[PDB]
Formats: sequence, C-alpha cells, structure tokens
Amino acid sequence: MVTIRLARHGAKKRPFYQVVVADSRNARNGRFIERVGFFNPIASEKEEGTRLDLDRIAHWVGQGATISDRVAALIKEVNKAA
Amino acid sequence: SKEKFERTKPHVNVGTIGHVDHGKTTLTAAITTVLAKTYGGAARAFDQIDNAPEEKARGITINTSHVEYDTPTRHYAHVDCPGHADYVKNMITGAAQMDGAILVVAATDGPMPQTREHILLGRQVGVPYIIVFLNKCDMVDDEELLELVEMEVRELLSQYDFPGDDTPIVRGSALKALEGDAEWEAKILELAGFLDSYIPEPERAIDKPFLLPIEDVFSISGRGTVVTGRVERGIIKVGEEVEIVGIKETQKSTCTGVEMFRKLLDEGRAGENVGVLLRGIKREEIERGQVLAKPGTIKPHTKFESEVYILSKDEGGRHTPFFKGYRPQFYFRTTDVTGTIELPEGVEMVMPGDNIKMVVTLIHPIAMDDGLRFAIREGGRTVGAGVVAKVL
Amino acid sequence: ARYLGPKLKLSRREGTDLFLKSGVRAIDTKCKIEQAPGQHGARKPRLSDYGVQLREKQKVRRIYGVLERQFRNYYKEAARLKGNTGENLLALLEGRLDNVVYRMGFGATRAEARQLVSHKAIMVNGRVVNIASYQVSPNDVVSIREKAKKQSRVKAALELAEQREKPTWLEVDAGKMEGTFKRKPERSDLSADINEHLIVELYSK
Amino acid sequence: NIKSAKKRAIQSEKARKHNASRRSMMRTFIKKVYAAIEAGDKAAAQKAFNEMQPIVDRQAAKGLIHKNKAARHKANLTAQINKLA
Amino acid sequence: TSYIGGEGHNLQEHSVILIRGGRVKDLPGVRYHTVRGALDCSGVKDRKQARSKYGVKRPKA
RNA sequence: AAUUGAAGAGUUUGAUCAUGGCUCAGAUUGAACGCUGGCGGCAGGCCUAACACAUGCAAGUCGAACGGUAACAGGAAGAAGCUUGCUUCUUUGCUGACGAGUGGCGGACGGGUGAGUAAUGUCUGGGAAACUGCCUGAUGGAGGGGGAUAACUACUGGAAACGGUAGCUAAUACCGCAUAACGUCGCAAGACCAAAGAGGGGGACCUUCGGGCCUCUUGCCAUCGGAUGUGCCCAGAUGGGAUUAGCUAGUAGGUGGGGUAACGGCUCACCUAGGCGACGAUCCCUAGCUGGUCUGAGAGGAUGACCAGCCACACUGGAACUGAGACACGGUCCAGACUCCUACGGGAGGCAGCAGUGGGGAAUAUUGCACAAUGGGCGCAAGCCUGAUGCAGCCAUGCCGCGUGUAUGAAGAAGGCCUUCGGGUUGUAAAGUACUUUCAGCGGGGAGGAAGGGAGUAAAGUUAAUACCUUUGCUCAUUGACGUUACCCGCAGAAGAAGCACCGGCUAACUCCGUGCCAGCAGCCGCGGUAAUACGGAGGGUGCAAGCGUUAAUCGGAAUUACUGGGCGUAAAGCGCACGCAGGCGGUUUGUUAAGUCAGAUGUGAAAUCCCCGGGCUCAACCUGGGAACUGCAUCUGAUACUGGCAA
RNA sequence: GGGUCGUUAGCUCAGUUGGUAGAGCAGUUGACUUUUAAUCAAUUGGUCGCAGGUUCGAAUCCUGCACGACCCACCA
Ligand SMILES: Nc1nc2c(ncn2[C@@H]2O[C@H](COP(=O)(O)OP(=O)(O)CP(=O)(O)O)[C@@H](O)[C@H]2O)c(=O)[nH]1
Repeated sequence: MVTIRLARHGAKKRPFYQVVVADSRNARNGRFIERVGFFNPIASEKEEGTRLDLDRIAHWVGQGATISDRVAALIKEVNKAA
Repeated sequence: SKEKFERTKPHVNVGTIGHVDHGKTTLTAAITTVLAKTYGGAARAFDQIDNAPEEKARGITINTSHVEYDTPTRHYAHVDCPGHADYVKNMITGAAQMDGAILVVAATDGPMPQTREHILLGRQVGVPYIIVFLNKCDMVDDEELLELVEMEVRELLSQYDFPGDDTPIVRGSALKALEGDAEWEAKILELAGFLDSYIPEPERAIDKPFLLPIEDVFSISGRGTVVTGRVERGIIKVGEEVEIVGIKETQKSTCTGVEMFRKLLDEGRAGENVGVLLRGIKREEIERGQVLAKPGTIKPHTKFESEVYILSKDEGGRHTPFFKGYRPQFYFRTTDVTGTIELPEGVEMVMPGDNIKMVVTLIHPIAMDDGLRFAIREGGRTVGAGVVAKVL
Repeated sequence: ARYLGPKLKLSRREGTDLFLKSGVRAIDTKCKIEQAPGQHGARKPRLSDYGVQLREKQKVRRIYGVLERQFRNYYKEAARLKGNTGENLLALLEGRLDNVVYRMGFGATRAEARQLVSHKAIMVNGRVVNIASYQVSPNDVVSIREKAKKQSRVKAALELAEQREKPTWLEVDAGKMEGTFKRKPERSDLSADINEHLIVELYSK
Repeated sequence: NIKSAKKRAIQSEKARKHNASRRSMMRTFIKKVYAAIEAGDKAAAQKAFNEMQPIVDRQAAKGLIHKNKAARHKANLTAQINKLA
Repeated sequence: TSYIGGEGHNLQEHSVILIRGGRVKDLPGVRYHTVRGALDCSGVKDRKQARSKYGVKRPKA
C-alpha cells in the first residue's frame, strides 16, 4: 500500500518533516518514491514552513495513496483556498 | 530479578564463632528451621550451608558461609565463621558484619586455644555481646563438670573485659535438634528467645555519610561486578555514584543495584548486609579487602599510632619479643594489610605482654580514622590487638 | 580560547605596536619596545622564508586574538568566495563583532571588545550576542544594553577612541553608545601595511 | 516458540492437512486422465477430462492452485486428448 | 624485540606491557618500542621534560 | 551566480651535476595510549570472536466475525444481619467489558550483522515469456443447503513438556447444489468455475413476540484497469595470480512429456557433438556491492564505518508447509554440536533485536524514561503493542563556540635565571588598585515541539426521518518523555576552570649546571670520549589550545608505474637476429553509408551528500528550501569534413 | 580469599643429611696492542625476597606476607 506521510528529517530536537509519497512497507526515512514537498512545524513565524505539491497530491491520492492524518490535517492547514 | 524485600524489622548482625571442629555450622542448620516453625520460613540445612565442595572434602567451612533466619520480632543475618586457626583471617573479615554472635564450642571440650582466639579479636573488630551456646549436650549429661564450663567462660570473658554476668551461657544439642526430636529442637528455641531479648537494637545512623567495608566480591554472571558489605552507616540508592576506597588509588563507580540474599531492594540503610551492583567495573579493579564509600568525604593515609598488647604464651600466643623488621598484618574490619613495626626511642623490642605505645607503618593506604581497631595475626596465631590513635 | 597572556610580549616579538596594550595611556613606551622579544634579544634573526610567512600569519592573528584552526576555518571560507582571497579573508577577519565594536570606539582595547560581547552587553538589531566570532551582517547597528551601560568603564572606554583614526565603513550615535554598521571594509582602508600577500602563500602548500 | 503465534503454527498444521487431502484428490483425477491417455480411451478420457473439469477450477478458485497452472492443465491436457480425439 | 625507553627501567621476565611501533635503526631487527608509562612499564622516574611520552605524571607540586 | 586551481627541504661525494632509493613539513580516521582537563551544542560509540550466554523487554490486535464469561465494576429475582431497603449475599451473561479458545490480518514489514558470495550479487540502461494482500476506479453479484470441530464436561498416560479417548456446539472456519459474464479450456459450438455475513438507528407494517421489515456505514465474491512490490533475461562495467592453459558430459541445442506465476536442461527421453578461452577461460587466494568517504591542481589511487538503496544470513547443514509474498531472527520438522531441567523413561533453548555479562582485544556505553511527537500492524472508533523511533545518561571520539577576565601599574621590587657580576632578563608580568561576572552554583519567571482525539451543540448532505452516520465551525477539559527544558531575571565574588609538544638543520624558537661513546636521544642526516645551541634538569622562548604529542592506517609531495606528464649509447632498461599468425597502424581519388564522431531534444542518471545563492537556531558546527552538477548511458532526428565499412 | 612449590653478589646461580655465604664469567679497573680483544691480575658484592618462632647452631627447619603460578568453590 502506497501512502503520503512525514519523513522526520532535521537535527535532534528540531524536526523537518518531508511530506513524501512512498509505500507503507518502507522505513520512516527509508526508501521513498518522491518527496512531495515538505513541512516544518517549528519554522518560527516567518516566510516559510509549509509546502505541499498539490499537483501530485490529487494525482497520487487519485491512484491509491492514502494521506496520513497529520498531513491530512496539514491539507486542512494548507487549505486548498486559504 | 526476584522478590523485592520488605522493611518489616531491623537488620541485626549476628553469627557464629568458636573453636575448630565444634559443630558451629551444625548449630547453624538448626536455628534456621526453628523460624521455619516459629516464623514463616528461614530453614537452612548443614549441607546447604557449606557452599564449597572442598568444604565437603574436609567438613571445615573454608569459605565463610552466611545463612538467613528471622524471629517474629527481628531479622537476623547470620555469619557462620570457621573455627579453624588457618581460617581466622577470613573470620575477622566477616566479623565486620556482626555486633553479637553465638559462641559455639563443643561442651565436652570447654575453653581452649581456638575458642580463646576467636573471642579476643571480637572486641578489636566491634563485637561486644555474644550469647554462648555450647553444643553437643546429648553426649555429656553431666551437670557438675559442665557447671565449671559455664563458670570459666564468664571468667574467660572477664579476662578480656566482657561482662560475662549478663550474658547467658546456654547448653544444648544439635544432633537431635535438626533431626526431629522435640526436646533438643526446643533447646535451639531457647536461642531464638535470648536473641531478641538481651542484645537491643543499637542506633546505626542511616543519615551519616555512606560507608560499606567490602565483604566479598561476587561473580554474578549476568549483572557483572556485585559486591556485598556492611552499610555500617548511611543509605544508598540504585543510581548514586560512590568510590572504591582502599589499597588501590580511589575512583568513582555508579551503584546500579541493591539486593539482599538474592532478593531485590530499592535503597540501602544503616547496619545493612546487602549486595550492590557497580556500573562498568572489572572484577579485579575493586577487590576483596577494600572499602566502598561516598565520594568527597573521606581521605586515605598509611600511618597511625597505637597502644599495643602482645599475646603471652599462657593464653596461646607466640614465644619471644619481635625485633625491628617484623611485619605482621593489621586488620581494620576487613583489611589484611601488612604493617612494619616502628618501635620508638627506648623500646627496641616488645615482649609478649607489653601494653606499650609506638608508631605504625603499614604497606597500603586505608581511609584513616582515629579509633579504628585492629587484630594482629602472624605465625599461625594472634600476635596482637590494638587501636588507631593518630594519623600522620 | 583566548591567548590572555602578557599583551606587550606579543608586541616585542614582532616589535610591532599591535595596539594590544592600547588602553588609557596612549603609547606603550614602558617596555623598551622593538628590541625585547625574550631573554636573548641580542641575536638579530637570520629569519628564514618560513619565518617571514609565519611571523606574518601570527602577526595578523595577534591583532585580533584569532586561533590557528579557527583562522584556517576563516581561510577556506575565504577561498570558496569569489574574487581576491587575500582581500576576502581580511574583510572576514575585520568583520568580527568585537572588531566592529572596537572600530566603533566602545573600548580602548580589543581585549575589552571581546570581553564586552561575552558579558551580555553588546546588542545588535535588538538581539544580545555573546559569540565574538560573530560575522557582522551588512548594514546594521550595534548598541549597549541599559542594565550594563556606562558602568564607570564604558564612557572612559571610548576616551582613546577620540584620538583614533575613526574608520569610514561605520558610525555611532555616541549618545547611548549606539554604533551603526554600513558597507563592508575595503582593503585600501584596512591593513595599512601588513602583507596579506605572504599569508595566502603559507596555507597554499 | 514462546509466542501466541504458536497458533499460526497449528493453524498452518490444521491448514496443510486439509490442504493436502484436496490437493491429493485433485492430482489423482489428473493422473486418471493421464492413465487413460496412455491407452487412448477418448470416450472415457474425455469423460474423465469433463469429470475433473469442475474439480480443477474449484481448487484454483479457493486458493490452492495458482490458476495459471490451472489454465495450463485445461490446455495441455486438452492438447493431449484432442491429439487422439 | 622492542627497545625499553627511559634512562633506567623496572621490567623483569613477565611485565605485561604495551608496545608502540618504532624502528631504532641503531640495532638490527629491532623495529618496535616498549610503551613507557603503560600497563606495567610505568612512568620513568624523575622526568620533567616530555612527560606525555614516557608516561610520567605531572610533578607532585 | 553552481570546482580561481599545483611550493619544498635534508641525504651517497673531498667537492659538482645527473640518475635513483630514503625521510619529513600537510591533511584524514568508526582510532587507541600517555599526560592533562571547565561547560555546552551537534554527530559517533565492538572495525577483534559470524565466539558463547543468566534476566527484562524487542508484535500483537479485533467482541462491529462466533460459542461463550473463568475474571472486573453494575443490572436483576432473592436474602439476611438488623439503622426492613441500611446493607449482607446466592443466583445470573441481561450489560459495560474480557482471559482461554475458533476465525480473520499482520507476523516475510521495521531492526541487526557482513560470515559467505568474484557474480545466480551489485551498479548502468534497455527488453518480455511474469505475479500482485491491504489501497484506488469501474462492471455485475451478494440465492439456497450440509457435516464436523475448539472451548466446555468426564475417565485419564506422563516428572514435566506434550497429550489421549468418549459425548456437546457456533462462525465472516470448511464442503456441496445452483447461478454466472467482457473469466478459464477450445478455432468454434459448447463445457466448467464463486461467495459472508454483521453493526448502528428507526415510522408505518409486524411480532412462532429470536425477528421479518426501511435505511445507512462497512466487509465478502468475480472481471478489466492503475499504482506498488516482486520474480526474470541481455549487453557492458564490477578485485589479485599465468609460478592455474585448458575446462565441461545435463555439459551446447532441437523436438516431446512433465514442472513454474513466468520461459528455460528448471527436469527427464531420444538425437545432434558441440560450447566456454589468450580482448585471460577454469582452478586457487581474497572480498559485501553502489550512491558516496579521505586525499589529490586535476587525473587517478585507496576506501566504502556511518546516512541510504540492493543483496546474503539467522546455533550448524538440509528440507518443506501455512501464506498474496518466506522456502522464514523472536515459525515448524529432522540430524549434529553446544547448554538446561530430569522423577533418568524424555524433553527444552538460540542476544549476528535493545540493553547487559563472561571470554577476546590496543579498543568503545544504561540491565533509564515514553509511545508526548513521527512512522507501522490490528481495529468502526476509542484504544493496545512497538528496545523502529523520540529523548536522557556514559566517553574530549570528532566538528564548532565560549570562558578562566579587563584596565592601571616602575619599585623598574622578591625570587628564579645569565653575566664582561656594569647590566640584563623574567617583567605590565605579579602585587597593590579601578571595574566587569559569561559559563558553571543557588534562588525565581518560562516559550515552542500539540496536529488531534473525546463530549456536547450547530448547520450542510443522506433517508420515511428533525433519527443513525459523513463533512465543516464553536466550546470545554485538556494530551509533555525530555523537564533541576530553549530562553530570561536575580544573587555572590575575580573568586571555581591551562596546560601539552618542541627549540643542530629540515622546521617556529636559546644558554647555564651536571653526566663523560656512561646514562641517553631519534622521522632523515645523525649527536655523546671533561667545557654538548640534540642527553638529564633549570631559566627563557616558540607552536597550539581543552587539547597536545606518540603509535597506526590512507593519500599527497612521488613527474620513484609517468593517460593527462618518464625513461632504455654508459646510471635499472633494446630480445643475439630474422621470418611470421592474431592484433594494432596505414598512401592518394571520387561517391555513398553514418558505427566511431559532433550538435540538438527527450527519458533516466533516486534522495541525502560535494558546489552556488538564501533562511533558521544568540553564532557556528549542524539543520536546511530552490538551483546546479551528477562528468554516464539509452533513443530519435540531423552535420558528415576525419577515422572506418563498402564500390571502381 | 584457599592450599601447594619457588625468590641468594652485576649475571647464570651454589651451599644434604641444621656447623658458621661463595664458585665460573664477569660490571668495572691496570697491563699487552693499531684500539684492542682475549686473558693474566686487582676491587668488590648480600642487612641470605621481610622478619620472627624452635634453635648452642636455621641461607637449611615452622608459618604469616610483598613478587610469580596452578588447580577449588568463586554464581547479589
Ligand atoms: N556429640 C555430638 N557430636 C556432634 C554433634 N554435631 C556434630 N558433632 C561432630 O562435630 C564435628 C564438627 O562438624 P563441623 O560441622 O565440621 O563443624 P564446623 O563448625 O564446620 C568446624 P570448622 O570450624 O572446622 O569449619 C563433626 O565430628 C560432627 O560429626 C552433636 O550434636 N553431638
């Protein structure tokens, strides 16, 4: 089963989650098809901190990949219009 | 893992002493089964006591064996010490885990050299009151001859200042005791009664800085370096880093364990006999003979002064005085450090009976404290008994 | 991390007045300058090639108290840059926070400069800094925080600064000891003579 | 081993036993046809072929035969009987 | 067959010590060094210069 | 914006220039040792014994599959002490829930080690004879029947483990009957094949009063897709030795049968007698491979620990089953060795999963906390497990930062130290003195990592329904392992925090006293025989910095393996010379072709890593977005002067 | 921690039936000699591994110990 999840990168105490498309049967930071954008929950109030490649999201979810509830709530965060 | 122990009653330090081949270990077997009938359970068999097979090839307890028994009032960690003259150094070491014992001497023999030898050193290690239990009374039912035995032991104690008037001299047999006869089994029950009564519970401070003389390092295959010692003072938890003090040059070590006779325990307390695990230590780094203690509160030196008495040939000592160059071993609870005899200006030799004073020079630095007593043994038997006066 | 040894000894070693002991009394004059490196200053050096290269390298590091490995870190950082490395490294060395604070005039010596940064005093962009190795970002400001301001020293610290050359790439409010950073220091202004030419040759082997 | 999954062991046991019997009966209906072809009883062989037809598919449908092997048995065995039909 | 450093030593037939690689080119065959200040070959007595070598402790004072 | 980048010296000799060995100045490490040592951040932490192991833990879950309920708090009929509803308590699966068991799913994932494997592995790019749980889309179905069995009772073998025999019963367990199409066999006609029901809510209808029934969520069954994973083949590349030159007989292939998901000597049967090799076969030695790492001007050489992909193994060797997938770490069967228990008849176990211990070795850690966050398995959900993981601890192991203070200060003192005992030096150094107080230490404030989920309520869909359920707001209580948190404030006083190698030249920086080819030193040349710039120590000074040196390994200098870029009349090196096969090289003209070649476009060359430009941690290290490069390779279309094929 | 055997000049090492510490080379020191080497001679060496007990007499015998080595359990 393919899925959309976080990749948990970044240093110790500072997570830099890579929203990536990969099979659930893989490791957390393991083998992945493609990192579909990124996400930083602690990207201190500034310019960036969240980027979802909406193009491939609809495409991949429209293929069989399930978004993770975190990212699912992040889609509610990236708000298709807000 | 097994069985975390409960703090029901005080941990009293008791045991057995006596003349060689006098069924001391034999009595040891009976006392435990008594509380296996008067208390929950603490029974120990004669063979189960003897831990070594070489002890099963001579019958003598070459390696000091501890057994466990507890009365409906207090708990009693037992220390079965050998009576063999060639195993008194091991006896003095275990003496650093007692405050009062059971003088097990064969009733048919009476006060002899090895009975007399184990008693004197008792004062020099910290053993004030010992209730005397004379075994083998199923073969000598003669009251008249034995009335002198209980009489002269009270006199024998007076020879070494032990007030033999308050301490009871008890007669009994271990043969029928452990073997099912209601009579002599109840005679061991007499020892179960006197134990709680006479000797009270001295106040071992659990707040005083940590101290634990290394009794004997044990090879606990699975945990590593586990060592037992009497926490004469203070307490210790599974996590506090203490040092190894003694012969080798001191350094720290994390106490990652607290266990009592194969039973778990969170923290230690004063007067306690328990085993503690030490984090990342080789078996030979820490060694049988040193002392475990709290860091930053103790410093070791080598010398000290002392008022010394030498055993006369009338009591069982050596024959002549010792000259400069003589090096016996001074015993500070559990340490057998050899010490050169420094005689001051005037006394060039000390006769077997002089209570003279002189300066001491040992071979290894031990945590110095003015007052620590020591037994002096050389040539097969005791050559002295003294007390630390002043360290330089 | 700091040399923190006799600050005039390093002077006599090169004989050069490295302004280490600039302090209150303007000129040194109390050590028989130029001819007193150590116990045997009588021997005039044959000084080999490696020497002039090393005595140049040290000389620069002695002016700001820069450590060798740390200096080499500044070196490759100057190499990966474009243009003339000999000029890129000097701006990097000159761009030090304590260096700029000194250049603003907030202290007679660079000794107080580094010490001032460490003791929660210097504030840039409203953010207190303790790292002396702080490369000053372009076009900013620098100041001293109130609860550590003019503690009998700070005012007198700017005393000798009046008779300094007072650089161009920066200015200061001077009413609150609030300096102002401008463009990057250009080569022609800095150095004055210290041959950066020798330095680049040294580490190149 | 020490595991609740020891059930998966005895379950595979309970499985392989029943799985063996069906696979056993299946191959015998196959060998019966092959035995017929050895002679050339196109009447009975065809009959046995039709006879094993409902039992060959059922096994592949349950998860015993990989249904590619099943398709082969309905093809190569037909190639045998039609070659003498 | 390594050379025993230090002006004077205290090893004797057993002494389990450490061996650091080092030819001497003074004695043929000898291409090793005894580690002065190791397991048994302890610190050279009376050493003030180069005590990182010879395994000598910092002076008492 | 994306590689602006290259150094030598000492040494043969009386002395010189070459040739040619040796040695070092640098940097790096999965490093250790010695001496030393204040703290913090971010990484790393058994490379030797793929040697062996006590204890705890490392994968369990669903009652919304089923019979049940041995437990736990309630409900209900009853009871009893006695404050007659205060409570004591037997019944009872009626509930919330839930052991053991039946069944479903996973356990083949993640984790660990690198023994083996020299190519059935990997890396690169094409190809076709492949299968595909869970996820997703779409087309139909989802009818009706049957026989046992676990649990539980009972007798009972055995020390235990593990069972045995006779009765009882369910299911989404298993098996028929039916029904099937664009599915399978067949050219075709025809032939044959599947399954599973439960849960929530409810008006009329209706209760053999179990429910039939309306409806929604979901799951099951069959077909075509897709995605993903995986199997498979071909070419090329992917270590050493020729002092291994020959190797092989299912071996090379056809046809036919069998076998696999798939084609195939994968396996047999007959026949053919070939095939592999000097552009290096087979045999032997050794070894995880690649992205990358270290170094280097680049080119290469060495390496590949970690992060990551692939591969191989699981006490040793072999085999097979359940299953979509293993021919399986915490699975089975058997044999063997090594251990444990033994009632001696017989069984039980695999730390190369995280810690931990013994042994080994120069050499490396806690038997900590928690699923808070991320991911994963199961499940409607809530929840449960998770030694993956997120942290804390231990260690200077590395990379980076800071501090131990600053300013004044001549008396140019004390003392050490050298002396031409004049003086100088140590030395603004210290003291005295003016201020500051970082980090540690104590006492108080305090972010962010937290998205959700739960309940109540609102509206919008759905439906007979304002119900149940799904989506979206509001509200409440909240959810923290780290945590004596990041960070900030205050208090105290310069008080607690600097050593280490070296000083003849190489190669930074000097003398004295003492020892006398003695003790000694050392990377090379080399020093020491009564006046040592090298030995031992003292003074001074230098390099470096919480590190400094030593040992070791890698590369560079080494242009001493030279493709880039060397030599051979004599320094090592022209075979004694010639014929001559394969191979390599090839005059000149025209024309064509377009393999090499060149240009362009595209697919890929994973990501992380190296490079450039920005952003965030007080800065940095580090993390990090976008780009660049990934030098290669494949395909199509063009240029075609040159090499080459082909024609005269 | 146990019980069994060792330790002596600079070195290899002596000293039986308990009678009183030295042998061969030497480290080194003078001589021959090209320096020598060798060797001839000269100087010397232990508080008998530390001491004590029995000893008239103990390096010999009786143990306890520092420095070595084997089996015995070492299993909070
Ligand atoms: N008359 C009599 N003799 C007895 C009794 N118990 C033991 N004996 C004997 O006493 C002797 C000592 O036995 P042992 O058990 O070795 O004693 P121990 O106390 O270990 C002695 P050691 O001090 O040597 O270690 C043996 O001879 C034993 O058989 C008793 O009750 N009565």
